[PDB]
Amino acid sequence: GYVPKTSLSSPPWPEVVLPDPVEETRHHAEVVKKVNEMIVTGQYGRLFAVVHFASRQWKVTSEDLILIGNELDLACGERIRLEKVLLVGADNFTLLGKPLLGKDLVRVEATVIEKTESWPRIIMRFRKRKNFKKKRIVTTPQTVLRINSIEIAPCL
Amino acid sequence: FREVVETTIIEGRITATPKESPNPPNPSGQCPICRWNLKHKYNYDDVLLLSQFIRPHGGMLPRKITGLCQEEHRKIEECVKMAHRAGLLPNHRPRQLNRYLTRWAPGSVKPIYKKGPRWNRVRMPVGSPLLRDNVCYSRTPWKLYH
Amino acid sequence: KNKTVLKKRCKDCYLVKRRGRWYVYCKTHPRHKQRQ
Amino acid sequence: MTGKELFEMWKIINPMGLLVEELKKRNVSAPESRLTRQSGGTTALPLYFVGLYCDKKLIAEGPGETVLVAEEEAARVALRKLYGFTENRRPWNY
Amino acid sequence: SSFSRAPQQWATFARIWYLLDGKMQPPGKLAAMASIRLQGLHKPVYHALSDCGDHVVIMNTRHIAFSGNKWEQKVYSSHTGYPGGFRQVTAAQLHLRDPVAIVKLAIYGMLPKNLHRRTMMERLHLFPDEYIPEDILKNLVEELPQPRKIPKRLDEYTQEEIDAFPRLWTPPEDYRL
Amino acid sequence: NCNVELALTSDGRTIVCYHPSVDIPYEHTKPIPREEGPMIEQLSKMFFTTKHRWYPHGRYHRCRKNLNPPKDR
RNA sequence: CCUACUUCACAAAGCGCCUUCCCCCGUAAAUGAUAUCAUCUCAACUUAGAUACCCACACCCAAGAACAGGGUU
Ligand SMILES: [Zn+2]
Repeated sequence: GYVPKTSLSSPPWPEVVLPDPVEETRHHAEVVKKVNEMIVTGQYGRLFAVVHFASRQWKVTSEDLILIGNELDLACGERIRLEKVLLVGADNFTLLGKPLLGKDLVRVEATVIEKTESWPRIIMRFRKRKNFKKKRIVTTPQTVLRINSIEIAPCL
Repeated sequence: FREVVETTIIEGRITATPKESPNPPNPSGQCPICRWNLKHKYNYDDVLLLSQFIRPHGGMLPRKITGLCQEEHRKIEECVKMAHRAGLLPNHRPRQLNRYLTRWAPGSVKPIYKKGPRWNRVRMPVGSPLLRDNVCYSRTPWKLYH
Repeated sequence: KNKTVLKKRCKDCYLVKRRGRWYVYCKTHPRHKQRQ
Repeated sequence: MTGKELFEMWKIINPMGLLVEELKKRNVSAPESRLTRQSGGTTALPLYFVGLYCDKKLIAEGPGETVLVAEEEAARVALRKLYGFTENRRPWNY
Repeated sequence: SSFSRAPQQWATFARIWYLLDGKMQPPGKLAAMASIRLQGLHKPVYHALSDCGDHVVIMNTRHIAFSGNKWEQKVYSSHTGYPGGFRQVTAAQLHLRDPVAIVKLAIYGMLPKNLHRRTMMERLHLFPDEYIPEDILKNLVEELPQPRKIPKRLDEYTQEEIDAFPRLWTPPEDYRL
Repeated sequence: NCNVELALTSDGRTIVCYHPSVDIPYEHTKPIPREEGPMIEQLSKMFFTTKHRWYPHGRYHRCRKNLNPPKDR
């Protein structure tokens, strides 16, 4: 079983030993207590959050804009609570979920500002030597949201 | 070992034999490579394992004396060749371009003036294929031909 | 003489690998001399 | 003021003087400048990171094309930090 | 964070000088590290048009080590356009003439084959010795770790290392050597 | 580099990462110290680029360049 | 390149005169192991084994299609 130290005995990636679960749960309790005691006192600055809206995830900071390629059937200026938050970070901690953070923990709220068309997008097909040539113009519907609040609850 | 001291009087004197380290972790094997669990666990690099099996003028010891398997003797023989040509056993000289893993002898390879098409390329051999059985700590295996 | 497969034809003929080629060298009859 | 940096809004000249005075009010000694990082220093495109320190520990640091520019810009960074108007300040609670 | 616009941009994009010792190393692991750092592929700011590449200072490139019979079997071919100007030289002859050319040709091949390639090849400084000019030593920032772990010989082993390795076999007492 | 303190909350539906910002120690710091062709060679060797970047270009090419482009952020 | 000869004649030429500088590798050896002899060794090894050239208006020119180059003390 014992092997002398040659070139290829112990593989070149470093050997790390996993800590036992008892002191590691002690460690996790210490870390979660630190981070929650930061959150209860507001020891953070401003927050960002990766948020899985329409079909794709946005990295959202408060007070900003998000253009979404569909019409959301909401009157303009209307507040929305963007559920499916899936990372929330600050200057000194982050909280990522598996995959989603709970609704009891993070609230992200936005509005609907404007409900536009896009620019005309030309769809031309052409096949050569064959008199095949078609043209279409597609104006897609787009709605622009402004994200107001990223507020975080100290429920850990 | 014994030495032949000459001066005219010539004599043969046995002087100071080493001996094996006490406990082989897997005894009742055949070759000393088996008895210490090193069947597929060395390279050309390691010059202690290679340097134990070598005449003090760089040549390698016969099978019937050192007691190897045939396979591990050929492997250690090729590893000695590749450790000498890289410059890793400098004390074992018979009495400047830098290499390693040279399969073939340096002054006897004709250069590749026509590497072929891609479907029949002439490649540059690297290392030896007698070490094809080592441990693979990689997903992409040893490219033995370059 | 280039033989793609080397024979031997006396006692004294001996196969040696030099310069990447197998050769048959002989001393009594140097006519045996071959090359891969 | 959303997204406007402070010294886009409060235009000052001689920022190190304001910093040195502001540390005189907080009963803190004068800041020592220390060239933390640097690159390309003898070429046309340098990068000096200069840190402002107060008693063995740094209050701020900032980058720049020359040492004087990086120095005064670290002073501005620390001035943003002292007043509390950083780029990660808590956003306005509307 | 909390820099001004011009210094934040200047901190982000401005280029870094990387030393890279080339002793005992093959010219393609040197070329692979140096090609990545010349293009800018080690930055999360990387864009193709961004012109974000860094500076690379490869030293000791006389002591390169091709991994095998490459030193005799690798051929570098060029053709001065005159009829009969086809010149093939092995890596050894090319290395003896100009002892920088192998790493430079390796790096030149690695890089993408567009018009940025000769901008990039000017950020690269190759020196064949340990000697590097002083105006370049004052710019260096990081010395990149060598890509081939250099194995050491019998002479460089300590006494404790030799004592730790067991002797695997008993030789017979009556033996000549 | 990485020095972070990773944890789960007790149930195991979140992962909390604690990463403070580490400052540079004082000991790790230095004190502050207190023709046309040959033109293009001098500028090229100053800025480590090829000559072609500094050669001028036509009125037609200079006339497609946008001089009121959009800024952001 | 033009001192002669020759076509020729303030030049250009040959038919005339001058100068022209170093290596090729395939084999033959010695020491020598795997294989304690031996063996040239796709074993470690030891023999036979690039300088030159270049390089800060006008008028006439041995420079020249033009431009360029040279000279004008
Ligand atoms: Zn065995």
